[PDB]
Amino acid sequence: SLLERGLSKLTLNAWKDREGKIPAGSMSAMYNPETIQLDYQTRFDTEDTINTASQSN
Amino acid sequence: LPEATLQTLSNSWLNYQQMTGVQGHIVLAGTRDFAPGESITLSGFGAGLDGTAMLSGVNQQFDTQYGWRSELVIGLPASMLEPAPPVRSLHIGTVAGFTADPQHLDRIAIHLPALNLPDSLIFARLSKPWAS
Repeated sequence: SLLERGLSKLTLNAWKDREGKIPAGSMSAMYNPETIQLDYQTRFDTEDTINTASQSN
Repeated sequence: LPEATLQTLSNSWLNYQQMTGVQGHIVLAGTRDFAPGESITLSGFGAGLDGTAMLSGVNQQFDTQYGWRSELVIGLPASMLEPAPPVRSLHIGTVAGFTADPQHLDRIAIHLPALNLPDSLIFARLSKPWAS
């Protein structure tokens, strides 16, 4: 919107190092994915104590 | 000759080797009713393990799982069986004045500078080539 109506395909850009100084190739995907999902996961463990009855993890 | 009479040291080594004969542990649950010299007895079991056993120590073991578990200990690990811890070196010492032997030998009272004991005296035996 606000300029024009045309599809923006997603682009897969690849490097060789972490920082991005050395570039590999790149490709833009036809037929956009229709769903993306980002999944988080943070791992906890219940701390144990034999003195008190406070309950944390 | 280690002591005056060797009755007690002969009884003592025979007793410290008996304690290696039966040794193990009884994992109980949580009591302060036991002590390292209590001599408890096992009664309700089969013919293998029934009888009075004398303890050697208690371990308390507080933790999150298992709760509180007063482990009992039976038996003593091992023994060296020396009359005294051996010193196998040659040492030198100076003769210390004169003091008569209360054990009625002819032992000559010396010092040993390996000890830092300038005041106390040590009676020692004298070796002669011939004696007779």
